[PDB]
Amino acid sequence: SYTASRKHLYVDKNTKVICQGFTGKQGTFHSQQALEYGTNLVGGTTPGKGGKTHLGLPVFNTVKEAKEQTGATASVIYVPPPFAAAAINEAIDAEVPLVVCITEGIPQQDMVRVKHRLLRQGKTRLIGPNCPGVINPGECKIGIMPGHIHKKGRIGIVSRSGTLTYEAVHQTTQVGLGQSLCVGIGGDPFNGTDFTDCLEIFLNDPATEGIILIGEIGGNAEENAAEFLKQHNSGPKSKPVVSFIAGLTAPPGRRMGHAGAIIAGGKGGAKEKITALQSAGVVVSMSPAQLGTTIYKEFEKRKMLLVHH
Amino acid sequence: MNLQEYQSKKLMSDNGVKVQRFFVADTANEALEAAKRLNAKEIVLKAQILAGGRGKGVFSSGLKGGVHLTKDPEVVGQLAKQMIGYNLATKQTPKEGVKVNKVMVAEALDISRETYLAILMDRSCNGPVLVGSPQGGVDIEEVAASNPELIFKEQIDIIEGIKDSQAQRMAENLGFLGPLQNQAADQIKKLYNLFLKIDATQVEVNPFGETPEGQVVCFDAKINFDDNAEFRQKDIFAMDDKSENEPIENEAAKYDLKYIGLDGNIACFVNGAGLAMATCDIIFLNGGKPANFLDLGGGVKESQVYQAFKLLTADPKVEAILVNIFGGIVNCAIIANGITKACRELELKVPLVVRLEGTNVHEAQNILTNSGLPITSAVDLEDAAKKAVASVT
Ligand SMILES: CCNC(=O)CCNC(=O)[C@H](O)C(C)(C)COP(=O)(O)OP(=O)(O)OC[C@H]1O[C@@H](n2cnc3c(N)ncnc32)[C@H](O)[C@@H]1OP(=O)(O)O
Ligand SMILES: [Mg+2]
Ligand SMILES: [Mg+2]
Repeated sequence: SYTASRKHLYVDKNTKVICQGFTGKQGTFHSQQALEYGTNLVGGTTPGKGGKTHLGLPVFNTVKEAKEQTGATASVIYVPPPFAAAAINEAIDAEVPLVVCITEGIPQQDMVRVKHRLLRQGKTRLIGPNCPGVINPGECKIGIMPGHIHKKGRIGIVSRSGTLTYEAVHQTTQVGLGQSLCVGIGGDPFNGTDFTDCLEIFLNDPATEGIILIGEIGGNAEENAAEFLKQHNSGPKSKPVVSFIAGLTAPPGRRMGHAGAIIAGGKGGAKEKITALQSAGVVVSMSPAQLGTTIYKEFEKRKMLLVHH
Repeated sequence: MNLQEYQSKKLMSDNGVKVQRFFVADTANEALEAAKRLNAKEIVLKAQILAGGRGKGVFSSGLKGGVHLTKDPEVVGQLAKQMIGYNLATKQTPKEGVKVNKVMVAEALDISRETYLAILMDRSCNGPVLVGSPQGGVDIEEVAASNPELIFKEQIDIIEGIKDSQAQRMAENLGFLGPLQNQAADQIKKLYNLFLKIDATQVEVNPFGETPEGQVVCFDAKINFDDNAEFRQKDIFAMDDKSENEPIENEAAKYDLKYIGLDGNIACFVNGAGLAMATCDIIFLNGGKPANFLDLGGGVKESQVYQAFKLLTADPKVEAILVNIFGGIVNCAIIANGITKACRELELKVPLVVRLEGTNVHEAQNILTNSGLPITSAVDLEDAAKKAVASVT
């Protein structure tokens, strides 16, 4: 099953990464930043530019050659919209364990076709597209999030919004909780990883003691996450979950920046999402500025901030 | 993007979908000739505007009603003379109305059965879905609320394509019978293939129905398009009719800016869709009314920052501007450069509240400082919203 690849979401200091679109503008810049962060960036692909070096690293014509020659276990895609679905499919065909697609603007129909192939295999896990990537603070950064605001810690964060991820990260670093693993699932309607996929990993990760789930209008992923949490996050070991759902003030029938953020035919409003998550035991913050303080207070009431003297 | 009725119906007709026979005319004489060419028993003349309420509208010529039926081609020409070049006002237009440059001259068909049929990519199942109801002629939301048992779905596998059995079952559940059911099943297949060909996000036919004479027809339809596929749908996007858009939204589109006008006076200028929605939300929570949504996009360039800021400052509804950037791929200095240059070239007549975080924030803040512009710096989202709301009457 495709769910077997959920484990590949949890990047760490031993993850080895190649860059598809390596010689492009953003591929170059974020590969340089990845090296400076300490990510094991080992090479990349641009079709037709194999046999060159770039940033002191090898460039390959194909994902298969790059993977075989470097032992890469993850790929990050900075390929323009007309070709990014093909880049994802090439990485699936090469059985790369984790593929992270940053690109915004892939045709929705392209992603429906990609997801059809993705769901019929279990070797490759896709995050994205239209996402900032994934980060294990101090261990591995694959994406475009600002490194300096993170702090290794206790909160797992999953979000349909990159910018709101940064808000939750900054808030949780400020109050000293830090982050165990942050996954941006992206703003597109059809993507490789949903909330439930990350919740499975967070609930079974001892390092993740609390969870922030950030959603927005459109689709049904938040409702599916609520159902997952009803079944799997009840009991004495239940972990605190705090959430913000953007778009209570959004008008209907309009895509609000993200391709997936629309109230369409009456479906996808924020109010129903907040209700579903509250019924699953999630504490929903009234304000997007109070994610960190809200989960802090949940920890406080559970005596999870006591000092060992 | 938006298509006029004649544009969507031509697109459907060119792909085998049955619509009423019609011609489009841009002069009264062309309307006359089109009406003769139809060789129809009854003719409908319809002014082409996007807003609803045409039937009860009024033209600046004095003519009442944007939809007229007649059996006489000369009457079509005469009434078209009182439509073309004039403004049509309706309940859904501004007081001035909308200029009518084209009319549709169509065969008027009676409706004996009305059903609802839409095709879209299912947000809960991977792949296309047919959504149908025998209860046609009303918003799908109404049917879902009153008679959810009358909503039927067929999940389609994108690789296998639509199967005859799926089309036939949906046609049966819509209530079509015998040969009309076979016609409707065939039309469902044509609609499905159209949906994929044009990168629609939705093809909605309502009413999808039949005439008393025994033909299945798509009497009216609304097509929504995937903006992400513009690069491979150039001909369709060239038909985009922007005449009824907010003019600021049209200016924003010229610079590939994702701007949505709202009813408020606090402008928002943000680098992410989620944060932009959240910024509107938190302005409201602190007692304000956002004037717009704006997601600059991760790939924003300085020129787009410049243009976006000018659009906000030029909008008479705006009484203050909230800039809120948490940069990752977006470098905060590009924001500072675009804003300061845009204000070097005009006076800043509204309060400016700025919250910057993330990539290269210190350089960006020094750019803002050394520009001399009057800025209220905010310490976080809540502070930014409170200061913005405090900056307006
Ligand atoms: C967080 C949400 N995401 C965002 O906000 C991202 C927004 N930006 C985008 O989506 C942009 O389209 C991207 C960042 C993906 C790309 O933009 P960028 O400015 O880097 O594009 P470029 O054209 O410079 O680089 C793309 C490179 O991919 C290469 N490429 C094309 N197809 C492929 C492929 N199948 N495999 C690998 N590389 C490929 C191109 O050849 C080009 O490299 P080159 O210029 O050396 O030939
Ligand atoms: Mg509707
Ligand atoms: Mg974005």
